[PDB]
Amino acid sequence: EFNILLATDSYKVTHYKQYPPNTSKVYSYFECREKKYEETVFYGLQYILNKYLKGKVVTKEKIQEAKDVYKEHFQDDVFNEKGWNYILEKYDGHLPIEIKAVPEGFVIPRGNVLFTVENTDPECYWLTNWIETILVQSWYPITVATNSREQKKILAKYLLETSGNLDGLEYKLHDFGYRGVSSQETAGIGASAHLVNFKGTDTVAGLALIKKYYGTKDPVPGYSVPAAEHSTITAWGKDHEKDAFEHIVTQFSSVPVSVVSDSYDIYNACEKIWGEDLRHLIVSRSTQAPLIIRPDSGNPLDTVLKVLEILGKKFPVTENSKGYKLLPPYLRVIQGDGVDINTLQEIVEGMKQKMWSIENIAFGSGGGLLQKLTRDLLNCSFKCSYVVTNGLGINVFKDPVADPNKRSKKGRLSLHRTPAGNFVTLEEGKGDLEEYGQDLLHTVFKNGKVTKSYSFDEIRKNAQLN
Amino acid sequence: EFNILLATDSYKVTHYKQYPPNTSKVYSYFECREKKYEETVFYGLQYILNKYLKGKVVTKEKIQEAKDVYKEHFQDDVFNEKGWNYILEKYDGHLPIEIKAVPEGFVIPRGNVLFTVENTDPECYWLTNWIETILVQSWYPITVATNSREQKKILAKYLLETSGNLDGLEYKLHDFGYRGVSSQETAGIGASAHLVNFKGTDTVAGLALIKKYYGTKDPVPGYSVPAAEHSTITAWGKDHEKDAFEHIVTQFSSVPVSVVSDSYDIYNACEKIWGEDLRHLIVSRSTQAPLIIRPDSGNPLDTVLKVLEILGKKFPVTENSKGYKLLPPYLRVIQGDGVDINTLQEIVEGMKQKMWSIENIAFGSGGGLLQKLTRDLLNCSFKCSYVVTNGLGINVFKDPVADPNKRSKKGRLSLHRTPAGNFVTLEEGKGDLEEYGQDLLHTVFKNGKVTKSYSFDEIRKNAQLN
Ligand SMILES: Cc1ccc2nc(-c3ccc(CNC(=O)c4cccnc4)cc3)oc2c1
Ligand SMILES: Cc1ccc2nc(-c3ccc(CNC(=O)c4cccnc4)cc3)oc2c1
Repeated sequence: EFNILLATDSYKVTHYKQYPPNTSKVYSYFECREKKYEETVFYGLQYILNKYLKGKVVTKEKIQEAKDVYKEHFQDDVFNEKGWNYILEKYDGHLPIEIKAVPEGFVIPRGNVLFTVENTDPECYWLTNWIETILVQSWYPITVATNSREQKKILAKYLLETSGNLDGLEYKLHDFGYRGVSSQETAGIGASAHLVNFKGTDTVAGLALIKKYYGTKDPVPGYSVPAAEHSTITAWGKDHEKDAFEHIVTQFSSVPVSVVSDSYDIYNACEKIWGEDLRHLIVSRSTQAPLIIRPDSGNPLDTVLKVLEILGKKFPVTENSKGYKLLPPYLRVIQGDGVDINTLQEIVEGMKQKMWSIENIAFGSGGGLLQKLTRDLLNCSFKCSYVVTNGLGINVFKDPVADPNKRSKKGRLSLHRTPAGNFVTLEEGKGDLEEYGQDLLHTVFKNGKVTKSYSFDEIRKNAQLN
Repeated sequence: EFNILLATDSYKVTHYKQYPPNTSKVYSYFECREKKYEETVFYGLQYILNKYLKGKVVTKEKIQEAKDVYKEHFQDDVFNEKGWNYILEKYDGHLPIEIKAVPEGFVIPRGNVLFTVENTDPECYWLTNWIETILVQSWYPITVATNSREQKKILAKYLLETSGNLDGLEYKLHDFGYRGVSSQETAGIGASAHLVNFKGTDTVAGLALIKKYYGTKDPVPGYSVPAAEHSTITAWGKDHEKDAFEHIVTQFSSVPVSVVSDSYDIYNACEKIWGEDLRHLIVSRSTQAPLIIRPDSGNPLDTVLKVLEILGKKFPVTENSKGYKLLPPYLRVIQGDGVDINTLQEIVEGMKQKMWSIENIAFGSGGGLLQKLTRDLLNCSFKCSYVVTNGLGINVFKDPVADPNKRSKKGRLSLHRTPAGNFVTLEEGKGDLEEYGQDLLHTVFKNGKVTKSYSFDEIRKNAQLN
């Protein structure tokens, strides 16, 4: 069972003894610090609030479990048993904490406050930064959603230029990353962040998370299609790849079906098997049930161009209104190997230079989409900016001499949209002057209750592209 | 609640209709494919077996939940309800699967079979690769433990060369990565893998995982020390950094204490505050309660060298038997910023060139230790190598023409220890002759039961260095 008393950096156990005496308030904030990724999608905090922070999170058994662990962990008795018992007795195990945050799905430029945390009881000054570790992990859904959205910008640009519209954009980047992430929980978190921007996923864990913690009026927030893996091809034997292809496309004759075609020779498979031997089974397929050919090895751009060239010689290629080549509607391609934001850019530019419409292709991304990301990509950071000690408020900050990029903000913070539509974070409590509009940070958590929730539809709407 | 019917890649739902008709057996294996990191630590499978695969994992309610999700997910009725109902009725929801694996903690060279999976009921041919996604996630504990062990090799070599012994080696790489990983579950898994090689961690989640799933004869597998963060320094105000330092080292006068010293000026803190104003509180400390100075910004190597040079002018430095400089025993340093396996090598090499002993220092690693890792680092992969169709066993494999590095093995596999202590993987069932000895793969899971378990002490012994 999860125990919030055991869900922090070990050294934070010792911090209640280190603050200035008579500290009654510790006020801290989260930002994606300025160091491309000029704007970030704020997403994932609601999951953390509901799963870990709300309700009765302190019990007498959890206090004793933490006391016994930390006794051995530090070889010393430093655990603040009295502080946690105070929360258990006065608030029935509810955290005396207030959290204000920008609405989820909001797209905020780097270097702005995204949420703030402060204690609501003077006895619990130490609690604000106790939960830093749990809250900082929101870097991951933020970073997945942001990196996924940046790839949507690339796809939208090249889809618009080669087709004149954005039809099918929401299905052009498919989540392949279930096996390539570090845990089941990460898979669900990361997949849901990708679904902020797209509707195609094979990481089923993301569906249950959205349903339980955000909710959507759609039947499911993400969709997939029947498809083969190498095992369902290679199980037929090396000499019977054609029989495997024939069986699978016949089993799935009325729906879209993706067949991985590089088990032995992707180019042979496209030219001879799909393009000749089984060509009669492909050209008869409906527009809503195309064959999707999946290469999965080699240089991603060179393979895509070589596959398109081969398919263009065996199947009738037309030209769309913008003048770019378009496979017949019963034939599409997905490149699901070696795809990250960098190679995605190279492939669509390479296809455009060869006058291929992006309508022909979608992309599958696994580790590049959900795992090859770190907290340093957006510099997601949690810092104390304001304290009250013996009734005196003090604006606090760090400013390391050897790294000015690590300087943190001072005092009580607020986020505002200027009349020109820019964003500004006001420091030192200057938001009290009301020079701008209302503070964009709203109370989402207070004293054990989630006070403001967003549906997955609202988040998707807030995160739309221009 | 976890539902194994929803814990797979979406497209695997459709694979039972894609295998050759009358397929009764699908046999698959896991390896860290060939083409640094020449040997891998096998760790983490036992966690997956107990938490996700053992016991009654199929219920009628879970079948209905999966049926509803996949109906909307595919906009189609493709879910294999009949196959999962059979397992519920025939085996009381226990998976008819056998898994054989190398003992956890074993250090195996790349390109060897690590575990195999096969169905034990011919009706459940499809189940072997259904659970590929869950099992492939063992890449993460394998990769964390392997990458952590390689850093232990680097530290051991330079600690031995600069000091003549290995004292304190198991505390030279401390886990700082709780906030920098993608989820709570990842934190526990990754922290436990690091503790295979070291005993210093602040990611508390690793302790509970080891206690629940592996066990150790000591009360806890990992330890930490009291330490400050920037907030317990900066909360005193910029003009009172000295007062914060004094308060913290006095609170923790009899135990080791780490004080982050770069909030405003690391060089001022070492030269003026630690080196003059508070020097009398440091030189009086015990050898078992040193002050640990923590820089946290700037170039990691240059900052360490500049901090050590400053301390050498204010504190008595000796030269050890090997000829390297050594701080007094009441004063140590931890570099916990910008550390991964690459910068760790550069720092200890840089310290050696300046004649500084590794005895002086430990390293904290966060994202670099637990998050900046992907499945392609060791090429952890799961592939079907053997099937039975119409009573005929067929050795199957993939072999993409454009990437021979992705070729997979053929037939039934076994792992053997050579007389010289090497490892060899025999393919095509050729392991039955036992020319070098018994198969090192042992059944760890069969028909819903974990049949072989290892303690964390056994794993640590298996994963030790030469
Ligand atoms: C033009 C166009 C538009 C939209 C498309 N959607 C797909 C598509 C969706 C789903 C899958 C099945 N999943 C996998 O192959 C897989 C592989 C590795 C790990 N996990 C899953 C295949 C293809 O292709 C499209 C093409
Ligand atoms: C020579 C020597 C040997 C062994 C040592 N162990 C430490 C040491 C252990 C633990 C902590 C406290 N944790 C953190 O500072 C922290 C920072 C970020 C995220 N999470 C935690 C400090 C220092 O210093 C050593 C020095």
